[PDB]
Amino acid sequence: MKFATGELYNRMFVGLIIDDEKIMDLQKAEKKLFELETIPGSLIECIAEGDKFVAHARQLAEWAKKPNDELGSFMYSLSEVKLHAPIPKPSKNIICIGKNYRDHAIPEHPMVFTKSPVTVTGHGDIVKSHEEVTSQLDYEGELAVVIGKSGTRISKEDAYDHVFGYTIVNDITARDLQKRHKQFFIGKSLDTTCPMGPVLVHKSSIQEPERLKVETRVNGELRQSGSASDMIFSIPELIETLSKGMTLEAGDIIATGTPSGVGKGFTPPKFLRSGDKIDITIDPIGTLSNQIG
Amino acid sequence: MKFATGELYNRMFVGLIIDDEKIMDLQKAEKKLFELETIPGSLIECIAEGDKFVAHARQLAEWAKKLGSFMYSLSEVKLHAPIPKPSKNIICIGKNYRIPEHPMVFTKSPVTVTGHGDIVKSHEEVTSQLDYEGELAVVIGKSGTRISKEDAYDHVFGYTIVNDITARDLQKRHKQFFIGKSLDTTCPMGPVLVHKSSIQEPERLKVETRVNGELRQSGSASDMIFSIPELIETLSKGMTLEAGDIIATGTPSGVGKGFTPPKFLRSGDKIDITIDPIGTLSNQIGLE
Ligand SMILES: [Mn+2]
Ligand SMILES: [Mn+2]
Repeated sequence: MKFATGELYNRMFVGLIIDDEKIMDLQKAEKKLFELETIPGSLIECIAEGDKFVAHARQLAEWAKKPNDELGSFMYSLSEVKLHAPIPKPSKNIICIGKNYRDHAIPEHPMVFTKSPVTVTGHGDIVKSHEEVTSQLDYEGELAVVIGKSGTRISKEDAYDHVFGYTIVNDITARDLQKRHKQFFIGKSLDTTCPMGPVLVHKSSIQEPERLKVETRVNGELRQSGSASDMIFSIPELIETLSKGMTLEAGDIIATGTPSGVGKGFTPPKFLRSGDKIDITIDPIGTLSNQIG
Repeated sequence: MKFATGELYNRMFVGLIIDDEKIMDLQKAEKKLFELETIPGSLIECIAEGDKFVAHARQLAEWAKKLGSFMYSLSEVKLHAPIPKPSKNIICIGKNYRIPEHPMVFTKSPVTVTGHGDIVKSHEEVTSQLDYEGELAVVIGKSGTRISKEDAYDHVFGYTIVNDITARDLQKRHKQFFIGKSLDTTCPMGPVLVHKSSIQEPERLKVETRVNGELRQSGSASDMIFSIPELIETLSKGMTLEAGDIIATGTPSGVGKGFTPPKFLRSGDKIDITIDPIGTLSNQIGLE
């Protein structure tokens, strides 16, 4: 159950990855197979429909396995399709956790800040180097959770009820602008500094998110490697705290923090330069790859 | 030129305050006077249309030559926040009155946003250190990046009032201000959005806050450490500002945390923030 926002011949569509060489255009698939048009035009709208959207999508996928002559019109090879961020335009800033792995800091309450929606970009998209502004761009591979069901004062016990699914984020950061403005917003909210994707995997496919593992490579070289079980604050705890006096809405994105291995962490620090390739891998979400322009 | 989001007979509409007891429903006024329907349903969408929307609005207002129908008494209309649902978090400046060399910048979630006359939740189980902050807010009317200070005002639509209500304990607890700044209903905004053509000298704007009638805050925009053009310049240095983006430009001294015994907000407290000629933003703290 891997959802995505794809683009093909100047149409943007909500897709479902089938086997990982094919993407189904859900609106067009619904139209041929069920002669219905109910599936909305964006993944955030779909997320708001909840479990029934996903059930509908499961059924479309199984009906697409049964033979018919018009596959080419709603089933496309991934090679031919540009993947945008699963949610190209969040309705609010991405909620980011700071220092949530033990050796990254090297915290009794979560440190929480945000990235502007203007940061959001997709798999394969160029990240601006922003050579005026900063010479301390840094990578941060993270597990992102997407809220699927609005709520406030959500307890830990039912936190996963409010989760839709998981994606990858690269929380790219200007380290000098962080220090300069004290609060992290400006250094966290440069244009194109939030690669997201390549897909949004529904939680029904990830029964054990504690066993999720994030891995970051820079120009092929492994930099980060952490496990979600090592998080200081678990996903349920973050949801409990975040929602204590605030409403979490369908489509809200929480970046749950980066492990150690960031560029600032090294003596000589390793900041990003033009041409650098960043690949972040979390199975079974896949790999989020971006290049510095 | 005072724009507003009003509610009447269960419908939300983009309005234009006429005298200051009447509000014109722009969509319905367009429909009667020109028999056209082009004006979008929200003020943020209207802002994105730019100068042409404002010109259109001027013309509708003068074409009040004899009303039903599309002209209503303010008495009859609920005023929401000019922009009920921002497309991103409200950009907030930290200490900008009184000594930083660079602006301290953070955000409030859109879920904070509420209107004139709306109840702010006390959030008694989360905090007992709710505090008020009266501020001048500037609304971007034309997107841009690397905006210079010289043409900063070209990217400004207009001005409103914000009350940047803050939980002071949650601020300290989470270091970064997001949590303590983004409790539900803690961003009263309005009562109107005055177009810049009606202000044009925002340096002379004066903010005043009263709590249960008692004057607490009183600052002038000329005393701001970082002026509006400078904030726009630095915010947009590597980042795109979009039409509809709201910048809260900081509060003067007089906040509740500032007093020995500190004065935090409790159930029943009335907060009135006045900036002429935008008017008065009034809210009450709700029950437990
Ligand atoms: Mn991070
Ligand atoms: Mn403030």
